[PDB]
Amino acid sequence: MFTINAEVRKEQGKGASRRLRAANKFPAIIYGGKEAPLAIELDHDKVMNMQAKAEFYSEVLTIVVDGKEIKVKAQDVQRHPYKPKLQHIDFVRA
Amino acid sequence: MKVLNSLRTAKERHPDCQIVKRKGRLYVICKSNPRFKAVQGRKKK
Amino acid sequence: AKKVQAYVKLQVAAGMANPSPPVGPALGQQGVNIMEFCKAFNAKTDSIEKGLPIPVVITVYADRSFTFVTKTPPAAVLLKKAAGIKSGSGKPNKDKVGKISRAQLQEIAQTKAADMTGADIEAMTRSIEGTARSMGLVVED
Amino acid sequence: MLQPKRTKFRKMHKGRNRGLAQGTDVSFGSFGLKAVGRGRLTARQIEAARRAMTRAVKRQGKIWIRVFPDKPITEKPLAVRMGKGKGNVEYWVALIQPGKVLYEMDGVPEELAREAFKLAAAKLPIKTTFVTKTVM
RNA sequence: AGCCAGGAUGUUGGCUUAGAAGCAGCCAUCAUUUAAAGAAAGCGUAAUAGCUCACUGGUCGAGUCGGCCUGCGCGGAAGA
Ligand SMILES: [Mg+2]
Ligand SMILES: [Mg+2]
Ligand SMILES: [Mg+2]
Repeated sequence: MFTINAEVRKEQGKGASRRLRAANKFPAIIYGGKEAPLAIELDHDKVMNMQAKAEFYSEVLTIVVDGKEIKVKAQDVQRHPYKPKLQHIDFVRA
Repeated sequence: MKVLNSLRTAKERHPDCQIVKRKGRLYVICKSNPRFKAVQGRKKK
Repeated sequence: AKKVQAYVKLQVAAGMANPSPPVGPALGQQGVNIMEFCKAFNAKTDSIEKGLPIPVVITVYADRSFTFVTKTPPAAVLLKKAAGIKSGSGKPNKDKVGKISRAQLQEIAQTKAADMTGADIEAMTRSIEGTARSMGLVVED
Repeated sequence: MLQPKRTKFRKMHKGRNRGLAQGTDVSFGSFGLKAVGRGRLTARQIEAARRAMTRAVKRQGKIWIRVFPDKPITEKPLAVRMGKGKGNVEYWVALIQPGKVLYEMDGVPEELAREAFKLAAAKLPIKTTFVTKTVM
């Protein structure tokens, strides 16, 4: 139902992540089960609004990366220390 | 009128209180109950 | 119905006629008689009972006196000598003071041939329930 | 007025106050008052602000104070040479880093907590912002 | 937004103090006629009050409201 669009990260680490967030994007991660974690990048404004409805944190969301669909549930979130912003999210494959 | 570096309050002391930017200061007008006027500033130097 | 022409309310109980300590000074002077507060006042008071306060309409174009015809007694005046106590709200809602009943006041309220709200003798009647509440009694309906 | 009941040592090196806050979510109440600046809250500041929010709600609902001033602050008075020993403890602060939840509150309408946190905010030397409980 | 309207009845509200008729303070915050109309919003007060609004009917006729991330600026700013 909630549909999130992501690209795989081509970089990693602090510099890259700080640069991602400077670009109104933000890093996230997909893990769980047999497959390997998938480092991804999400649109900040789009996901901010989604996660502002409690439904988000309990329903199965679908992330789209190269037209492939990953079914996940939100698992953890790191928020900005004092702004209405997101720094990072854990998703676990549901 | 009174001065004030803040109108948050003096703007709502009454229904006809307005807030205006005459010259380059902010005045709180209220031409019915004048005692409620204010400004934020006080001239050039 | 038309506009504003003399009309004021302020007495205490109808089994009197003009008393001094309540109002004395202030009860008529734009052609209205203090002294006259009798002939008209008891123009329908004696003919039924003395002890329900009924105030009532003035009327003065530019006259030296007034007429008015009266209407029905209040509602609050039906919670001291007919249903429960007099201390009023007493302490309106710390305890429930006293109580009324469904029977009480429905009949008495239901004799109003010139005041209330609603064509349903029940809707108007249900409204009367609210006043009894203003002074914190109990519902036994 | 808050103060440690007893401590291991009377006095404490000045130290520094870099870093981000810990304890950053509304973890007890429904709403919170959150720190945006870096700095010091005095025991009296916590109090001036605590009274106001408690005035503001007519002692309804419930209030939590998430900070505590466990840092002793000394001062040297007038007419004193430098040195000749460390000043005397005069007051207590809690060190605040951006993000510290300072006060939480619940049992009141969102509208009223904001008024109350707004009233306290006027008593503190650091910028703050209004926050809400969050699932996750 | 503006302007035309209305803003009625239990109820002159019982009652805490010397008035009280929302007319101060504490208590509650019910209820009817409806198009809506608060046992009130705050000016005012000998009691009335006689104001307006909260809320709704009309008129106009296409936008309007104020929170969020952020850029540059405004006021805050008086000395020999
Ligand atoms: Mg670096
Ligand atoms: Mg000029
Ligand atoms: Mg309009």
